[PDB]
Amino acid sequence: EVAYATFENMEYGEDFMKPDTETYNWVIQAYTRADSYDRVQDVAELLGMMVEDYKRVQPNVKTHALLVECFTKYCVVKEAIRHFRALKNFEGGTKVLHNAGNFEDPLSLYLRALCREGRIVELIDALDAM
Amino acid sequence: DAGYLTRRLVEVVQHIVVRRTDCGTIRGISVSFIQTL
Amino acid sequence: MIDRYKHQQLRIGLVSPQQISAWATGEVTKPYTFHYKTNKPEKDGLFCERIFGPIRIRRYQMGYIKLTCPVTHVWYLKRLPSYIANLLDKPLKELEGLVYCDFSFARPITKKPTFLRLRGSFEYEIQSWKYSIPLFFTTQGFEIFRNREISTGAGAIREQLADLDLRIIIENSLVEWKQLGEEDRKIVRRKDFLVRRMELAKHFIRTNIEPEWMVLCLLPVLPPELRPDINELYRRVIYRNNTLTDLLVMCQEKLVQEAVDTLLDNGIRGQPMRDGHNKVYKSFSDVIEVIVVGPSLSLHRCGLPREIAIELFQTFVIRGLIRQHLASNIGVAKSQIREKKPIVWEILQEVMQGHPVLLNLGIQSFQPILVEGRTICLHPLVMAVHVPLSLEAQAEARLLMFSHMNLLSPAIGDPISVPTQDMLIGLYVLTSGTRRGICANRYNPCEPFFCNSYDAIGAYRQKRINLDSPLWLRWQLDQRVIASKEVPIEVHYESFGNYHEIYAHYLIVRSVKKETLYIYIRTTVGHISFYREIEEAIQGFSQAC
Repeated sequence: EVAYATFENMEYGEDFMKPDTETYNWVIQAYTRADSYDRVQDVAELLGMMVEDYKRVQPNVKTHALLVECFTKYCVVKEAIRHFRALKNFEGGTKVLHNAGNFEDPLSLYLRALCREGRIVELIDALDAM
Repeated sequence: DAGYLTRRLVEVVQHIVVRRTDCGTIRGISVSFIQTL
Repeated sequence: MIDRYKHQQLRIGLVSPQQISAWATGEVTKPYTFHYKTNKPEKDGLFCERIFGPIRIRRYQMGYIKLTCPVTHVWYLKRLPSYIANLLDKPLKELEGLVYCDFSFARPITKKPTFLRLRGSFEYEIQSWKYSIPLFFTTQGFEIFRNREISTGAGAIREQLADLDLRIIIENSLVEWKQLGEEDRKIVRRKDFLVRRMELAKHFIRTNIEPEWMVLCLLPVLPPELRPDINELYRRVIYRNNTLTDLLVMCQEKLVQEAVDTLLDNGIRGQPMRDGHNKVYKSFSDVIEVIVVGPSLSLHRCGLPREIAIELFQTFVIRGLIRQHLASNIGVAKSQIREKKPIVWEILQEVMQGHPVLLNLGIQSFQPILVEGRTICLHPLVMAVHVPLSLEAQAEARLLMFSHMNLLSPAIGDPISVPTQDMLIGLYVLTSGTRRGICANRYNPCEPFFCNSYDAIGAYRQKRINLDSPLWLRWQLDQRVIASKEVPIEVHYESFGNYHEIYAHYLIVRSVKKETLYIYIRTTVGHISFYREIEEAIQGFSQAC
């Protein structure tokens, strides 16, 4: 809520204060790594706001890595697969998702979730990116 | 009956405060009477 | 700009037995309220000074009752839909009998070894469980594993809640929900039950609330100052709880459980508990659920009597006396106010000036003035009186709540203080002009001229003309008379070039030789008086500001 208050200051402010791609990444990251309570609805609404701002804001490698991490944690696997496909086209890619093994290693969780659900064809494509 | 309605009307919108200069909305309401404009 | 961020939150949560103890340390163990002989608080009673404090901390210090047997919280069992029944996926009927009827639940736990093929709720008693099994394993060895094969009371429910695998609940509910989807008033109802159960399980996982806290092991006790009904309910719970620990039965557990239900939320079982005077006991759930007109006053002012003003402004009068050394200290300043020393009223006028008060657009702010008499005097366009103390409150009263920056109503933007009643008739009579036509002349016709409006008004004061007698007024401004947009009734055109245009309400003299344009208005002193009053009001305010 601390980061989201700053985001609202920017989203409903003047033109020079409008959020950029980095601004969305910080607010998304705040909800993905929240200590308590379910935050998947907050992330999905922020994603919708970012998509509505497409004429001015476009994603980068961090945006997809955070979204893969969030949807994997809440076991929204089919959405994590969509954003992992977009993450493949960015150089570096899976290393950003790995986060050097921090935050419960989001790269491994994505692989584990694919194995647990029998999405093997997606699992092999994930290894190709790695 | 008027007081009970007033209490419910205030309750449902008690939190509404003018907090921004411009929300930056794009949509508007189309109108095709003078007092409503 | 950057918002001035302010992050404050409050949360409610179910309370652990450990937190209940941490509140008190403090155990109330006796049903005594006050001693009969010494009239002192009984030791270790509901008013014990070692538990709650000497006779301000008694308003905030909690105690607790150590229940010999756990009891379910009546909020989470009986208020439909039941939370405990939904979380355990058992009907409230089969779960209420485990609390208030003589039933027993087999296999309450699943995380420890068991060796009997019993399961479910047994309305009767197991015959072999009464003699054969306790004899075979001996009573001392039987008590160790007794409350693992079949249990009874609210304690059995707490074991089920504590042993729940909340992650298993989510997966079982989801697969059952989808199975019903592939396949009419029961399927829809069962689907809603499963969604609530998996929603309930998820919240426990991501919070620090334990579902077993829905069964109370300790009973927090309200501070004594908040219970100077509730005391009798507390004694009733203590009395039966002390009786139960002396026996150590199931019938006594029901008495303890029922008493706690009455204390927490009565009127949830049917006929509520009633005392000897036929009064239903109130639980904690019930607990939580002259003016006189003054026409000469200004719009922003009001009149206060001395008797009312001196009480409202007593703190300021005392400070004024001390500041100007008319009183040595606080004690002396009170005596002069008590004795009506005339210097008090001089100070009262000083401190009242510039200090607005709130009168309860139902509540407004006025500048008070001292008036003679005993009544509050209000202006005709308008009992609690509030005196703002802080400078922040005094600024708001003067700058936001005064009766001149709120002249428009927020509903549609209409003015609020429009003259009414006697004010309105006075203007109507004043501006009702001259009689016309057959009301002015008995016969078909087949007036004074005034150089300026002050001469016309002066002639009226000398009783030379009446208020509604017609007159001609020499007009030396532009043609600003509201009238019917009509052409002249008659034009009198002299052969030397001057022509007179006679309208219904004014005469205009023009010429084809000169640029002259003379205007004479047919009016009354009433219309002149109304125009002058507004014009002089505008001119007077401009000169004064």
